[PDB]
This record gives sequence, structure tokens and C-alpha cells, in this order.
Amino acid sequence: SRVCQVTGKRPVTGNNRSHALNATKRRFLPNLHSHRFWVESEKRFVTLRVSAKGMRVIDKKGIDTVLAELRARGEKY
Amino acid sequence: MQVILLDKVANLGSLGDQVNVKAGYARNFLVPQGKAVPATKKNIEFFEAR
RNA sequence: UAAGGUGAUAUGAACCGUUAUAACCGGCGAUUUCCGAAUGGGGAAACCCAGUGUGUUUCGACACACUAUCAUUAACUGAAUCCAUAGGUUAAUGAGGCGAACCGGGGGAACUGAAACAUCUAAGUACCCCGAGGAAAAGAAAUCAACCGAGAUUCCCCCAG
RNA sequence: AGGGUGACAGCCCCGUACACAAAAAUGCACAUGCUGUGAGCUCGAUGAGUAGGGCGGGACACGUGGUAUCCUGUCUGAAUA
RNA sequence: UUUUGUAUAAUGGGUCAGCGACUUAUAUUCUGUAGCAAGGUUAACCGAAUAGGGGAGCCGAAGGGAAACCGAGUCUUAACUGGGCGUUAAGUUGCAGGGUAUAGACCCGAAACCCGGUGAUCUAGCCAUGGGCAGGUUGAAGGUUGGGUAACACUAACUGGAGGACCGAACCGACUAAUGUUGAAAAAUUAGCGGAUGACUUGUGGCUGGGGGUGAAAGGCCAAUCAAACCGGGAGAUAGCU
RNA sequence: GUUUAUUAAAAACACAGCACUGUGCAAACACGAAAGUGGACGUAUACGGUGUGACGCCUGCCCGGUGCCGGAAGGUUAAUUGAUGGGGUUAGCGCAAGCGAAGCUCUUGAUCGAAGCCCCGGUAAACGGCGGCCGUAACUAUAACGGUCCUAAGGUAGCGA
RNA sequence: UGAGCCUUGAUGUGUAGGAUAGGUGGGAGGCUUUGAAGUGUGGACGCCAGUCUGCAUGGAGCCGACCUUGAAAUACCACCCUUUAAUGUUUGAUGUUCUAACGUUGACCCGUAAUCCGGGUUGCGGACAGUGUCUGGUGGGUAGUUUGACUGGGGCGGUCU
RNA sequence: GCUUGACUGCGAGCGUGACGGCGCGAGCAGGUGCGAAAGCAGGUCAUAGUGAUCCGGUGGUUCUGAAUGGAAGGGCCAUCGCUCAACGGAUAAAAGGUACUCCGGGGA
Repeated sequence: SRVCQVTGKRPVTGNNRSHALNATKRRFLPNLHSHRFWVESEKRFVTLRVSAKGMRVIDKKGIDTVLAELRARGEKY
Repeated sequence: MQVILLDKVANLGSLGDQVNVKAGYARNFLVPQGKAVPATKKNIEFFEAR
């Protein structure tokens, strides 16, 4: 799936609006990238499918803080 | 960001100071594999006496 | 509770019982083959094919019992790579499936109306999917009011076409 | 009340109104006990990639209109009674 | 029934019996009627439950003006001899009925659009495993020998069995004609006809699903249908049409 | 050979051959939200698309138009950047008429800005085009020939009454 | 290499004139023996007019309304402007190189007698490729539709005020 | 020759249309021009020279001002942009084919 693991962003739907305002269904795809992270507590390459914003959340909280949040709400990595 | 260097980093070298740096060079070179530390006011106070 | 009674089409045959163990009704139990979530492996559903432990005054051949997957926890083990991890085994607990409406969330049209048709309307309706309960959802103010105040949410009538 | 009994039944029959009855299982009330959850007082603390903003959408009666508020895919980004 | 107009040779009916088409809700207007009257009347709800209680609110007696505002007057204008609109006429609530609005809206009927499912047991193409092709001819490359050539080339015999080869059964097709046309058959029968060792044919099982599949290309095939299958749902789609 | 099962078995369709274009392999292309498969367990003597249709003689002329392939100075040009200017608001200054600081907000959009297009050159076994007006040879007809028409150029070979 | 920005120094010939006057300010003394005017060279500017300055010669002064000039001082101190040069900070363009993101349908190792995938090592690329949001061009590949009425039948022609 | 009446607010009453509209109008109120004056002038000899509405642009007017004071916006008045030519204008935006045709009604 294309669900972000850190933030939880799911693809939602939108509409094409042209000059004549004709509606056409489309979807909002996040900017997901598989980025590899080295942790200090476990000393292991931890790969995660994160968004472009979800990488910035790791920059503030820390890689050890996010993995404690993934343990609390049930997701695995 | 405001990471503080530890080891003998080359030019932009500080030997321990708050300098500005891009985010791509902070993570994966200066954060892990070392030679720096984040500045979340818990690490820089514990490494103040170092 | 009882002198009647053995479901009905459906008689017949053979009995049971009349003062408390006939039959009938209710509560608490036992039995519950095979298929179906079907869960020992498989499968053209009601069939095929095993493994482990345990039992034979006939220890050949059968019978009793267990063995799916996943999540969580605990214990024992355990790579590349020395420590570690991945991975593997066992045990306890729990989930799977079905069901008419109501509810919450995720997707979501077109016929048609505009006397055509594209914005719009039809409409977040139908349908599909996930999840839950006897209700769910919502809910104790970063809300309304206007210098006077009211004091969570939900539902009904007005405001008001 | 109603139904049946050979035609239309208060008094023929089953019932109805009323008055009682539970071995065992079970619903709901108070009463008591146990295992757990946790009062109250004072001193703090006040929820950061968040509010807000650009672009692109959706939802509030409100179709971008002079368009607030609410939701966010993308890009950024505060203040601290 | 439709029509300027029908015995019309315009449309419809075999007959009988049963069933079958102007309704319901909520709004608003007019009329009839009833209660009260410058007032009328409650909705939800409470309830000793068609009572009683509840007057939130709606309608009306006052309108002019875009509005502020003014007021039995007011607006337009600098101001009106005026003008425009009003003032000197009783409404309101039940009930019944005639209309309109929104709902299927008097009933019956499309061809079609969209979503959710079901089918390659028929047919089109393919994949894997098997089977079938009676019989009779034409005689390639090559092999050998001989003639011939300076030598090859070339030629004459036998051997050889190549072929989207020929003729012709099974088999696979369906060109002409006839019978058949409420047939024996929702495409067949009889007699001629074409391929028939291959671009063949065929048994069994699997795969490709609808705005798609597949197609030696006809807009053909896809369960006797195909210019978009089948069935269910939106759906009582819509029709200014009969 | 193949096809309009069930009006059209053919002149159609297919066909080997030829020619052009795409494609260097994680190929082009196609099915797929994606994964991945097919292409292919192949590798330019190969694959995909288009076009003609054994073979033999051959396939002339025109690059303006419409596509494609390049080239590239100038011109225009989206997202983004938000320079100046204007307006609202007001601490304050002004008996008021009015003006106005910072802050915030609104509006205008100078500059940066790629492809595409305009422009230049090739490409006809790419799509197409291959003309009019007069004069002129025998009996006629025709025009080897002689002018004009600036649309990019005017039917060659072979044939056809 | 284009640009901002921070200090440090040049740099200014309308015209008279002791003479290639930046603009306003404070401002009749600052500076020089910790060695100055005033000449002589090199580097160097240039409208070759003239000036700046290292070194050296020289060994005690230049300066002030000085009278002129629209505007008076390299007497000095401040905000600095015009032009221009160097170092240094910073933002982009162009180009080279590297690894740590990332890609690997290269080899090898382990889970694992396993063509998936995951972990690990190594090799070649490498901030490209690719993807997400925003945006211009292309786009019957596909989808929803438009395509008028009168009318000696319809269409053409023609008309609608 | 001289001037701007091609003027502002009105208008009893009437013609003409289904309606929207259109056409004539003495006189009055205010302020002008010409003529000495009586008077005349609300465009031209009349009848053609045209386009509703919606959305806006500009100017004026304290009329409204979603707590208040303003402002944006809206209203009023003035005025601009439609060959909406199918000209009482279905959209800001629209061409062909059906001998494969399929439905509904009438016709040789």
C-alpha cells in the first residue's frame, strides 16, 4: 500500500477543474520514498516507507522517538 | 540545521559550535556514521561538559 | 400434570399405563455421524489421504486423543557476522464465519431537471468495501451572543422557504 | 373478551375477570463480603513540524466571489497567561 | 379512437367471466359551510391521554420607500399646481370541494445510460497431453553406372521417396439447384461440388470478460442475440409521442 | 488457403518477397493504479509498427501545404520570485478641512523563466500534388515545339478506346 | 563567472583660478623630529591635463576668510554617494572530481537443498535517473455532447430584425 | 446675424400593443438663448439608423456597514462592454456520417 508509516497519510481523492470548470475525478498521491535509517539504540539499518513530510518529522522527533510511537499504536517495521 | 560537530571535520569545521548546514549533509553523514549531534537541548546540555 | 398414550398424510399391527417410572409440557444435562469458518494434508461440499502419543486374557489390525493460519505474551534455541539480530520450535490466551434494519468511516456514478447541453441539479442517493454496538456516532467549548448574556452533545417543534 | 359445540349460547365445553403456585435455571433491584481500580489538599505543568501562509482540492446553505470558519495532497513555518 | 372529414379499403377488439386507470401526504389560493371576532389559532410535548394544560410561533388590522427613515400618509424632486402607491371595505381557524407547486402524481410503453455480478460446456485465438487421415498416381535433391567433354559442364539408365503435389473415401467444410418456408430441422435432406500429409483435423483439460475479450479483418464471434453479451439494482429512467 | 455461424467463397482477406521507420536490452511496445509478466530465457542476419504483395523490366518530377527529423540567434511565452506604485486601518500632529509613522492587510505585477510556436534546413517505398490559358505538323485530330501563368512543381517510362 | 553584502583605499578636469572643487555638517587648529614640506625615479591611472604612492634624495613645515568662486578645503572629524580595484562573506549560473542519500533485472554469502523477497559483503553508476505536488505544449487514445427553424416532400439555393 | 432648449425635475389626458415596451403631449416648477415685442425652443419634414436580462468596469451619493468605529462589498443616480444578424436574445464555449441502424408516431 501507499500509506505513510510515520504520519499516516493516505491517498485521498480530488477533482480536475479546468477553465470551463468541468469536473473529473482524480486522487492525491503522497511523495513517498524508501529511505534507510541507522538507529543508535538497536544499531541496525531500519528501512521505512516515509513521506517527504514524514522524513522531516524524524528530523525533529528523532528516529528512536518514532519507533517508540510505532510500538504504541501497533504498526511494525 | 544547528548540529554541533565533534571530530576533525573539514572546512566549515567548527570543533564544537552551532553552525548552519543543509539537511542533506546533516543526516547520513554527520548524523549516523557520527562526527555530529542533534541540538534538541538535551544532547547539547549533556555534551556541554565533554 | 395425568387416564390415557406410541408426530402427521394413515389406517392397521404390536403394546404401555390407570394413583404415580404410560404419555404430554418446562428447567437443568447427556448424546450429537458427515459436509459447511472446517482448522491433520488435499478436494469435483457431504469424499480422499496421513502423522504423533496412548490402548489389546485374540498385542496381525483397529479404537481413544492431538496436530490449520494469524495476532500478542512467555520460555527454549539460533545465521551471514564474534557479541547481537533475523529466523525456527513449543506453550497459554484470543481472533476467523453467519445474520434483516439502524450506525460510523473509506470509494462513488448515470438516467433524469435546467423543456437541448458542458457549470450546476439528480447526489454524497444507489451500489461496493471495512469496522462496531444494542444503540452507534457526537460530547464538557481556542463555541455562540453583542457590551445585556447564555453555559457539553443528541433529538422534536418554530425561526423559514 | 373470544372460539368451539348439529341454526344465532352469560349460564353445555375450552376460557375470560379474579385469586394463587417454582424443584431447578435466569433477568433486575437494594443489602453484605472479597479481589482490583482509584479520593481529597497544596504546589506545579498547559499537549511544535502544531496554529498560520503559498499552490492544488474537498467540506460548511454558501459553485472563488470582496469569502470567513473547518479538512489537507504538496511546499514551508510561529508565539508561550 | 383519431381527425377538416369515415360503412370506409384509417387504427383496435374471437367471445365470456374476473381484474384494470385522477389517489395519498405536505404547502398555498379561491369558493361553499361552521366557530369566534379586531382578533383568530396553537406545533412539539406534558397528560387524570380525542379532555385539560402549553400562545414558542404564524396570519391580520398600515403602508410609502432601494434603504436609513417617515407615517395615514409617503416617495420622486430644489420645491410640486402635483404625480406614483396607499388611507375612509373583517379577518382568522376547522371541514368539504375546485386549481397550482413538489413527490411516481391518471394509467400502460420505449429504444438506451450507469453501477454491482454471472458465463469461453456454443464459437473466435492460444497452451499442454493424445488420436485420425482407405486406396491409386506424378518421381525432386541425393547415390551408382555408362555415353560424352582436354577435363568440367552436360546426357542416358536404375536406385531413391521430396510435395500448404494431383485423383479419390472416412473426416472436415457448405458453391449451384430442387424439395422444404405454421418443415422431419428456430439453416436441414437428396443429387452434383471443395480440401483431404497439412496455413490440416479432432478428443480431453486449462487460459483471455463487456466499453472488454478475440478476430488469416466480416464491425464477424463472445451459450439459437453482438454498432457493445447476460442477469440484478438505480428504475415506477424520460417521452412536448400513440 | 481464409471470412461475413443463419442473403455476399469473391476481384475481397491472408501470403512468401521487397522497402521504410522504431529499438543497444532494465529495449521499443503491450497488459497492468503498482508489483510483475509478456516481448525473451531472445540480442540489430534480432524484435515491434506501417506499407506494398510470387517472379521479371522498373518505380520519374514537386518539400510550398500537412506530419516527422534536426538546427538554432532573436521574438512571444506557464509554474515560481514579489521590485515599485496605489488603497484601507491609526499612535500622533492639526479648533476642522485634511495629511500621516511603524505594524498588519489589500491591490497592481518590473525582473528570473524551459519546451511549444514564429523562423532556417532535410525527409515523397511519409501524407499528398503531378496545372491552367493561347499559338503551331498532312485528311482531321494531336502538339515535337514557341509564350504566359511565381501555386512547390506540371505525367516520365510503361500503357490505354 | 555573474551578482548582492562587509570593511579598506582610489575616485570626481560647467567656468574664473595659487589647482583633474562629491554633497551636506561639527569645525582657526590639526599633523610632522615615534622625522614633514619640496624635487628626482619605478609601479600605475588617464579626455597623456595632472595626481596618487613604496623607496630614496631632501632635514622643518603645509595650512584659514586667504582677493577670486553660484558653492572653500588633503586643517581634521562623521553618514556616505558617483565611478573603480583587491582580499573576504553570501546567492546563483557553467564545468570537473568524490561518497554518505538513492538505483542495480552484476557477482557472492545467510535465513534456505528456495529463479520470490529480505539481511550482509563487493563491483559499476551517482546526487543524475526515477517518483510525488504545481505547470505549459502535445493528445478522437478515450469520455460527455453540440450539429437551428420556416420549406408546393426532404436537401441544395434562400430567408429570419 | 446672434447662441446652445440636443436643459433639469415633472406632466393632466390620450393613441398603440397579450405583456415587456413604444409614440404624442399642452401646461406648470427651476434656470437660459434669440427677438424691440407678442412669443418660440424638452434636437433635425415626419415615418427606418437597432438588442431585454444576468455578470461586471467608471464617476457621484454616509443609504446599508454580520460586536463597535471604519473599510471591502451591495443599493440608488450617472455611464461603458454583446453583427446575443437565429436581431423578444435556450451556453462564457459546439462541426459531419448511419445501405449496420435501433425505438415512437404518421406517409407511398
